[PDB]
Amino acid sequence: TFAKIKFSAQIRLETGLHIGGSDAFAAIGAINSPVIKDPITNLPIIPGSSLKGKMRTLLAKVYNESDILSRLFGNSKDKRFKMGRLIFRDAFLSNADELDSLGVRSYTEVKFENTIDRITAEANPRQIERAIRNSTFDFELIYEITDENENQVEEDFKVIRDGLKLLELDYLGGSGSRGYGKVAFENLKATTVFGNYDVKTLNELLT
Amino acid sequence: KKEKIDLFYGALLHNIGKVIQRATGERKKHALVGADWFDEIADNQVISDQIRYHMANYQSDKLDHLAYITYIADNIASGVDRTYTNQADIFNVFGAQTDKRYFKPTVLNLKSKPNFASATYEPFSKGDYAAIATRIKNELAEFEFNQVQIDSLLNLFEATLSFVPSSTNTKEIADISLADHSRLTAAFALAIYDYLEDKGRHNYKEDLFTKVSAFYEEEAFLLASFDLSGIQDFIYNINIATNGAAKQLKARSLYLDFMSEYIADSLLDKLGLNRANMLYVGGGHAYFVLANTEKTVETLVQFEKDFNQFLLANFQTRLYVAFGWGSFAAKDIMNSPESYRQVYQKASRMISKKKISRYDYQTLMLLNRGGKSSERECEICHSVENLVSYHDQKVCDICRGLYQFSKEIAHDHFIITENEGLPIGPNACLKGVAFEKLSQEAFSRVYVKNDYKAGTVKATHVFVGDYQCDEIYNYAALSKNENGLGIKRLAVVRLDVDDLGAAFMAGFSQQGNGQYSTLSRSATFSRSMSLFFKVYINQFASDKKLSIIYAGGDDVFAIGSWQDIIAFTVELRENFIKWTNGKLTLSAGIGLFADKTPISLMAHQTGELEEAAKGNEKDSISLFSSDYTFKFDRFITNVYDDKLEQIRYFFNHQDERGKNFIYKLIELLRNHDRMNMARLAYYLTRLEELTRETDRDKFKTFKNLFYSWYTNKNDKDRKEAELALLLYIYEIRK
Amino acid sequence: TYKLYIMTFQNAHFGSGTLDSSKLTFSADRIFSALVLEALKMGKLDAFLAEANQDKFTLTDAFPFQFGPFLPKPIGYPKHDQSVDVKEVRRQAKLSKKLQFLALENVDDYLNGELFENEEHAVIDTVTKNQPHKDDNLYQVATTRFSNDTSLYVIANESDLLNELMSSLQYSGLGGKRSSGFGRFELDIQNIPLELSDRLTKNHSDKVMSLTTALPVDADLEEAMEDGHYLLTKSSGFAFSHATNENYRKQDLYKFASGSTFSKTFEGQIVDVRPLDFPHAVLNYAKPLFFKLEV
Ligand SMILES: Nc1ncnc2c1ncn2[C@@H]1O[C@H](COP(=O)(O)OP(=O)(O)NP(=O)(O)O)[C@@H](O)[C@H]1O
Ligand SMILES: Nc1ncnc2c1ncn2[C@@H]1O[C@H](COP(=O)(O)OP(=O)(O)NP(=O)(O)O)[C@@H](O)[C@H]1O
Ligand SMILES: [Mg+2]
Ligand SMILES: [Mg+2]
Ligand SMILES: [Zn+2]
Repeated sequence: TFAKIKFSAQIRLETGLHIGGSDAFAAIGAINSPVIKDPITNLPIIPGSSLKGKMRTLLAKVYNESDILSRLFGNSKDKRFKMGRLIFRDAFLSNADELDSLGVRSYTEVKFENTIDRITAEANPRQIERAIRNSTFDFELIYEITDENENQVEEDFKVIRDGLKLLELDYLGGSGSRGYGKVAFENLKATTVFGNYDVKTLNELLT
Repeated sequence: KKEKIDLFYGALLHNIGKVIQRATGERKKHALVGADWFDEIADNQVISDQIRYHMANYQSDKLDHLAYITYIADNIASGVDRTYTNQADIFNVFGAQTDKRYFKPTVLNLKSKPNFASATYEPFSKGDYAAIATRIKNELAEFEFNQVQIDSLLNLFEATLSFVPSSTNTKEIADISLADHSRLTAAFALAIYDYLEDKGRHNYKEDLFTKVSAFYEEEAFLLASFDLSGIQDFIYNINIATNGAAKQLKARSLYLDFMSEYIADSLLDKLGLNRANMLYVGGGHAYFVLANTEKTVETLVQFEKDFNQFLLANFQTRLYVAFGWGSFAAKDIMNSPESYRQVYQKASRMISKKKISRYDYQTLMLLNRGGKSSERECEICHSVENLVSYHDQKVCDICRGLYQFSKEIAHDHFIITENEGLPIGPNACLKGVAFEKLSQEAFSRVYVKNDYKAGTVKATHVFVGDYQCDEIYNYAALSKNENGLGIKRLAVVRLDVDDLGAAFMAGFSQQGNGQYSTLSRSATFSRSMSLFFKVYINQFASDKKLSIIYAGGDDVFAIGSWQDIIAFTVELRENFIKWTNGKLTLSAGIGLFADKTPISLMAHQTGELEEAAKGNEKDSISLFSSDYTFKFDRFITNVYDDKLEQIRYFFNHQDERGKNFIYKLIELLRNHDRMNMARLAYYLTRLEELTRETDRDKFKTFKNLFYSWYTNKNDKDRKEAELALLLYIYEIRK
Repeated sequence: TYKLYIMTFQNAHFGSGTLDSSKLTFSADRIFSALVLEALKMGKLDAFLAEANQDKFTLTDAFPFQFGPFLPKPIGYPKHDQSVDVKEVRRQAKLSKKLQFLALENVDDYLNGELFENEEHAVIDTVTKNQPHKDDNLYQVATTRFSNDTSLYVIANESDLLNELMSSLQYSGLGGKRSSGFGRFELDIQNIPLELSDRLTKNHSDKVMSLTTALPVDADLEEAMEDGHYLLTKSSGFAFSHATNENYRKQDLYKFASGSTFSKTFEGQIVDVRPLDFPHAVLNYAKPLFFKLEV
């Protein structure tokens, strides 16, 4: 049989995000490290590769000798495990219409910061563009229940879900050893789209 | 052949009495001064009797003879039907009307400063010829009249006769130089020889002298061209994480220029021709003058198929050369407006038709024939055949030859062998060679790069603009001063002369009434632009810490230290607008980059600034970012010389105000609502009464000068100040 | 020939032979390889290839969709017929090169000569990415970021054996890095205007315009080039497979691009570009749906 169940969630930023992009130009007063944005709407995005790589680098810390990361994220080698069953997606800032109701001028703050020499004791300033707190972003994560993997779907659900508690407990972004992380998932529901699969045995394991 | 030689030289060494007689002021006619001088150096009656009778006005019917071809080609190669004025500037008859400018007659050198025209050279310069003419009489004193040195005499003229007029006793034709008038005469005369020797005619006086309007309106020439397609994609095929930094880009944009040189060369000896018949060669484009006959057109088609088989053998539809030829009578001569460009465009239409319908049946069935179990590929160009492991990366035959050519790029001499280095044609490969290795190697044709001396190898003289002050990675570290002041960045500039094709085809059509729109004006214009962008850019990049990765056509792509990039481009344009009398705007994009950044990530962001400065209006420099986009006349005068020197002059003759004040001015300049005008008026008035009474009129004459342009309400005075303060902060960075 | 399948991407990566580069539209042998790699997961490949080797169905590569279907620039058109004012007609050919897509409301105003300032949909951006703490880890992905109203619309025969595959490509993605977020869309099957399906021929011996990357059968490939004005597009790449444990290339097919105008319509073929000694075929769809120009 064949199905594609997705994990809808609102992500929530309990501190900021700095997912960096391309370094364009210093421009003396301007921002040194700008956050990645959506070039049509000029709005802060989470690229899905950042979600995907950070979830993989947490789950790979949990599961070492692997065989289960390879089927859930892919592997260039090992012919069984190419395009491994999970298709992540960018995160599009659902509450653009709500944060301005909370009273704000932009969706990205500019955090000023510096670096102090140990001997000379002279500062070195910075402007880091973070996304603001409690921006809520869209999220879905297609898991494909294809024909072969039917006996092992639920042991690939205790790994997708266990990789989300880790993103709640690790930072999910850049420069996150200094704050800038703490991203909590909410309304983590698993619906089915294009398939005949019953998800009333999973949505209680999620919440 | 055997008597195409003497017709060539006699249609090239004629009007050489216009050097000796024009120098010593002798009363003998120029059709006899050099004609009798010619017997001093060598004994060849065949060329001499053409020089004795090339005018065909001293002796009408005295000399079958080949000076009829020489006289009709001398009429055609001029701008009309052809006494104390020098050579006019090319841009006197160009576009709108300005002052009449004139060249000082000089020779050329790689170290010579340029030869900028001026209106103060109206009288005739005679004493400057004794250095020129004796420079003729040395290397011509021992010379051989054959194919061995059929190309070395052309540089001997174009080094020395490039700023020498032709027939000063005239009214209109002045800016056609003698090294171009003789060149185009020798270019036409061989084509007339082919058109006449194919059609069986032998006696010339009844078709070339008394039947002037018979040949004058007989469609008897071809303007060929070609267009090496896919140059830009092949060159900027470099990406992030590439083994070669810019040697794989210098040596790649140089290699296609030798390929464009060699298509032009080897096309002319499949015919019977030589370098005179080529009007121009540049970035894959090269316009010719050939004969309108069937044995030439079939040679064109067969050579086009040969070179496209070569490009398919090892470039796989990334490069495609497309010929195209327009048949024309003597119609590049002042039905005057709609005759010249209307046949120059006839070849471009055939190119655009052949660029769009590339191959045929067999050569595309052989393409997608299948039959290849490839595991790996060349990670540069994604080709498959002939994979090696050059520095443990899987690369191909061409992209290992390019590293070998990058090790050989610094030489002056580049020879064509059959089995060594990069292939540039059918059984023809390129190799870079030292001078004293020519006896070790075994070649067929030799190119020498950036040389006006004739040398020993008797070579073909190419002129590729290049310069390297240091390696690329030092260009950030050399961005400091001797005191260490200066930000440690390196800049990249990309230039382009705006609307050059429009300034070449139409070009001269505004002055007169379509009477200056000849082939000679466009040929001298091509020599002017080629001379500038292939000779004088190395003069402009002399002291500076940069590297010209490409120069030619109308592009200058150059990496280097950012002080010596901004100074380079200000100097380049302030010499180019003297060179073109203020016609032909050029429009650059400079971008700053930190050290240790990849070169495609660098060059693409420079090229986006270049195209963001193409569309300002047309003529703009785009400093470092999409917003700092200034017209050059609004940049070099206002920003770089007026405001930046006023800011530097204020901020070095004091000690109280520092970089915190400059930073707070940059913020008030960048945000700038109407409220920051009041906040700036408060800030500068606070600091006026905080400075000491020694330096208070010094500060008052600075704040009444900064607040004045801040509140100017024209928007072309506040944006300039922000770029000036960015440059002053970048100058004094620790 | 039948109903056309608007697909709103909002994020994509479309090839161009590298990973630093990206097309605007996605070249219908890609959508055919997507349908085959989707029907392989379903176990529906046999009936799909049986459907896919018939005269019944077509495919057609993507085109932008702003409130109406768009067409390629007819390559070689307009032929000349106004040779004045060099200063601006030389400047316009730098801009009229980068148009490449026309609306149906004016595609016959193009063959008569019109300037057609290029609208701006889908800025093709680029971003540098990494793999932390590793050796060489700076690749650069060229995003194709659609302008919130533009979709892509393959044109096909509406069959449920294919509509299930197209409804599953909503969620499997369609593009370069599908697993990292790109290419995933929302499908919307709509009907065809009467000035488009009137012109979608396949057998009309007339001045015609190809609407997919096609490759003629060799009896028709002779004089497909005697009047055709085309590109070649070099459909190469590695053959995707779950039976290698390796990486082999396809057989490097050259196909006439979309917008290639012709006279005397031809017949395309499914060109097996399988590697040598390789278990399953690699199909590389080239059979064209056409477009009548002056009919
Ligand atoms: N050898 C070279 N090295 C560097 N830049 C070059 C070289 N040759 C040409 N160029 C540049 O490329 C420009 C022309 O680009 P290009 O678009 O390839 O013209 P083209 O020859 O007609 N190819 P195409 O656009 O496909 O028809 C010239 O104006 C130069 O600025
Ligand atoms: N001396 C020359 N004589 C004739 N053509 C030349 C000469 N130098 C370069 N060219 C060609 O002129 C063309 C101008 O190219 P390009 O600069 O892209 O167009 P343009 O006229 O400058 N319009 P723009 O790019 O907006 O400035 C190129 O094909 C060059 O190869
Ligand atoms: Mg230009
Ligand atoms: Mg240019
Ligand atoms: Zn290569």
